[PDB]
Amino acid sequence: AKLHDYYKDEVVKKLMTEFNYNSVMQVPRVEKITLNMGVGEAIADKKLLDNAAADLAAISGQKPLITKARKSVAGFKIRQGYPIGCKVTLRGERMWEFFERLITIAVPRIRDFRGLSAKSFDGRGNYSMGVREQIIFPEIDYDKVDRVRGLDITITTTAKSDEEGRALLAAFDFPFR
Amino acid sequence: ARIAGINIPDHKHAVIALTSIYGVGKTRSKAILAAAGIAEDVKISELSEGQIDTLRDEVAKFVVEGDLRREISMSIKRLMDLGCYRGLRHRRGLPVRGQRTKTNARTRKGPRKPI
Amino acid sequence: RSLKKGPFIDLHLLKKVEKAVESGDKKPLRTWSRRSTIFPNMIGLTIAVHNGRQHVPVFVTDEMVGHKLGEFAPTRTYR
Amino acid sequence: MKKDIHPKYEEITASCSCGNVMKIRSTVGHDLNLDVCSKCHPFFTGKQRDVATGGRVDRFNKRFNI
RNA sequence: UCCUCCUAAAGAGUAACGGAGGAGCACGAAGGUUGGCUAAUCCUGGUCGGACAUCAGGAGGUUAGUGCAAUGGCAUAAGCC
RNA sequence: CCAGGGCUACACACGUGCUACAAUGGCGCAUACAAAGAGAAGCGACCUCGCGAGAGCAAGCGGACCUCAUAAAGUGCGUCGUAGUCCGGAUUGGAGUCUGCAACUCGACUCCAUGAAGUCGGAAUCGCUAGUAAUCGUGGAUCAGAAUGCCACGGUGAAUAC
RNA sequence: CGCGGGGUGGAGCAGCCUGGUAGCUCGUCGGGCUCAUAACCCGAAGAUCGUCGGUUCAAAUCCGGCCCCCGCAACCA
Ligand SMILES: [K+]
Ligand SMILES: [Mg+2]
Ligand SMILES: [Mg+2]
Ligand SMILES: [Mg+2]
Ligand SMILES: [Mg+2]
Ligand SMILES: [Mg+2]
Ligand SMILES: [Mg+2]
Ligand SMILES: [Mg+2]
Ligand SMILES: [Mg+2]
Ligand SMILES: [Mg+2]
Ligand SMILES: [Mg+2]
Ligand SMILES: [Mg+2]
Ligand SMILES: [Mg+2]
Ligand SMILES: [Mg+2]
Ligand SMILES: [Mg+2]
Ligand SMILES: [Mg+2]
Ligand SMILES: [Mg+2]
Ligand SMILES: [Mg+2]
Ligand SMILES: [Mg+2]
Ligand SMILES: [Mg+2]
Ligand SMILES: [Mg+2]
Ligand SMILES: [Mg+2]
Ligand SMILES: [Mg+2]
Ligand SMILES: [Mg+2]
Ligand SMILES: [Mg+2]
Ligand SMILES: [Mg+2]
Ligand SMILES: [Mg+2]
Ligand SMILES: [Mg+2]
Ligand SMILES: [Mg+2]
Ligand SMILES: [Mg+2]
Ligand SMILES: [Mg+2]
Ligand SMILES: [Mg+2]
Ligand SMILES: [Mg+2]
Ligand SMILES: [Mg+2]
Ligand SMILES: [Mg+2]
Ligand SMILES: [Mg+2]
Ligand SMILES: [Mg+2]
Ligand SMILES: [Mg+2]
Ligand SMILES: [Mg+2]
Ligand SMILES: [Mg+2]
Ligand SMILES: [Mg+2]
Ligand SMILES: [Mg+2]
Ligand SMILES: [Mg+2]
Ligand SMILES: [Mg+2]
Ligand SMILES: [Mg+2]
Ligand SMILES: [Mg+2]
Ligand SMILES: [Mg+2]
Ligand SMILES: [Mg+2]
Ligand SMILES: [Mg+2]
Ligand SMILES: [Mg+2]
Ligand SMILES: [Mg+2]
Ligand SMILES: [Mg+2]
Repeated sequence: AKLHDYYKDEVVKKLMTEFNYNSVMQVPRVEKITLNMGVGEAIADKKLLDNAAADLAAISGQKPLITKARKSVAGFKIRQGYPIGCKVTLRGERMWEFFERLITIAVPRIRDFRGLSAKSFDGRGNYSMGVREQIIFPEIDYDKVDRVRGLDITITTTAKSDEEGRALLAAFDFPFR
Repeated sequence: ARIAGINIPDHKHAVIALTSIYGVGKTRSKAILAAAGIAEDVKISELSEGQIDTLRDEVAKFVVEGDLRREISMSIKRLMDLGCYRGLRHRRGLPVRGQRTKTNARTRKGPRKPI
Repeated sequence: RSLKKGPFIDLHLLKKVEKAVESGDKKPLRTWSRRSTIFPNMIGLTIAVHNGRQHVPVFVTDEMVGHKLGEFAPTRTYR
Repeated sequence: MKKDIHPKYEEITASCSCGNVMKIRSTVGHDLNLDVCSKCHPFFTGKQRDVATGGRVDRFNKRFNI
């Protein structure tokens, strides 16, 4: 709730002056943070996905959905309705709580973090980070995990352009290159 | 047991614990523990948290981990861009310090190949 | 590397460079002194170092300073 | 949210060596200890110190000095 | 022997050693019914992750899907949970 | 006659070595025992500067005196506890030192970081019958500089030979 | 023209008519052994399966055409 109230108390204002918005609803707001973890190696070992889910459930608050394979493909030897990855679609209250914990204490533990890519936008304000390790989040014990399976964070917003959506994140002291 | 970029050892003496940092060897590690005012015989489990924060500022003096990796990667990439004898040596995957390249050179050249 | 008592260049190459730099840019200098280091004043000159059988032109840049001239003229050709 | 199935999402106090005390809510346990934060990380100075590393001509002048 | 398309001349039917394909089962849920859903192919962006696994968006508008051939059908979906 | 370059190239194959793969071992501190040889544009103390290669000032000695020269394995305490490890120390980046007209092709050594292959080796196969094999250091010749080679020297010191 | 069967490391054979797996024996290259060669011993590579298309999540293996190849038939007047 801290970043949530920060948005309303500050930021709501800061963005109004930049793009001379007519109304307060025109300002981009952050909709959902979708944590994906396409484990993939679960074809060989079935438990390996259950280990990844335990890690996502630790990293986020809520428990992840086990995503099925959409179509069968020969390139990786998978079939229709096979559990291939994990996801969490966290939004609302716990979203802002996670979003604080991400930027404020998780990003800084990225190995040799110099600057995050400002050109990593979808052409519609929706940002996508990809973390290499789990260890960067302080929820994982060091002697528990035995495999470097990263996730990828995807911040979805209401902006109609990446330039409009950059300022939104940048206004939360987001480390860009 | 979380200083610099990585350093997470346990059941290991302090001097040998800090060798696990990239950019810190055996002699460098003794200079850290001398300046910090910590005995080399103790281990990180035995140490307290008040002492570990003094090690964090001490290793911050020296260039370590990704600061170092980039400094090395810059210097090698510099040579290759010049097109000097060392640069040609680097990109070709052959030994640089005027070494024998006929019989041995297996570390730089890699394992054996067919003809 | 060797030599703390003055970075080394041949008398003939120093006087040829000082004469070339004061006049202005012209052409590749035929030089056989590979051993000789590179000074800051040499930057801009396209001096031609002897590889063994011919002279290889080398446009001197900001980086090519601490290095020696023979480093930019491979002697043995391979493949 | 669906109760029972999720893990215990309890409040905890983050306290780094810098001095920034900070309450948060996460699935850890009792307390936390951090190295760095959004404040106190060298990215604002890091990029200043990292980019201005090159310099070959002055390095030569520092050896010869004449 | 059986089913689908044409030949078949805009009702039905209509031959040839005419032209093309299928079937001899499957299923206790792949039936019933209430409640919800909506698809291919892209283009972007994204940890390994590649031409293609998973996520996020957009553009698309049924180009899909329908236990099995084809034809006729299917959004109120007969498709998907 | 001369400047460079080359003899040091490198998909690969073999020969001869060295260093390994560790715990009878690795790294630190306490400190004991050799033999032989060398030296005048030589060998170069005590010093004093240096983290260290070394650098200045210079003692003595053409030597049973002076110097290179603390031999190292070896004890004695410590600490790591079988890990690609505090094993290995390759390979590279940076910073240097000496020699030398000159060290990039192409030297040696030093410091710092780096920390590869390698967990005892397929078919084969080699030397060795006692101060020998094994293993530790040591010196000299050629030599401005440049040994893991060569030629010598001594430490500890086995097994086995029906 | 009809009808079965074929076409896979350099050679000859399996794996092919039950869709996801490429073996065997020689030969070749490397190292041993020998005075040397052979024999012998120890390692290593070498085929996207006739070709062009389908079907399929995926084809050496299913189906269709086309190019060689064997075997069988082209009979009564
Ligand atoms: K009729
Ligand atoms: Mg280290
Ligand atoms: Mg070292
Ligand atoms: Mg050499
Ligand atoms: Mg040529
Ligand atoms: Mg009709
Ligand atoms: Mg009709
Ligand atoms: Mg009619
Ligand atoms: Mg009729
Ligand atoms: Mg039929
Ligand atoms: Mg039936
Ligand atoms: Mg049911
Ligand atoms: Mg029904
Ligand atoms: Mg539209
Ligand atoms: Mg359809
Ligand atoms: Mg159809
Ligand atoms: Mg139904
Ligand atoms: Mg339906
Ligand atoms: Mg020779
Ligand atoms: Mg060479
Ligand atoms: Mg040599
Ligand atoms: Mg040996
Ligand atoms: Mg050793
Ligand atoms: Mg030892
Ligand atoms: Mg060691
Ligand atoms: Mg050591
Ligand atoms: Mg003395
Ligand atoms: Mg002395
Ligand atoms: Mg003094
Ligand atoms: Mg001293
Ligand atoms: Mg000296
Ligand atoms: Mg000295
Ligand atoms: Mg004498
Ligand atoms: Mg003496
Ligand atoms: Mg000596
Ligand atoms: Mg003596
Ligand atoms: Mg163990
Ligand atoms: Mg390794
Ligand atoms: Mg180690
Ligand atoms: Mg290995
Ligand atoms: Mg191994
Ligand atoms: Mg042995
Ligand atoms: Mg045998
Ligand atoms: Mg030894
Ligand atoms: Mg010796
Ligand atoms: Mg001598
Ligand atoms: Mg020796
Ligand atoms: Mg085979
Ligand atoms: Mg052979
Ligand atoms: Mg062929
Ligand atoms: Mg299909
Ligand atoms: Mg196949």
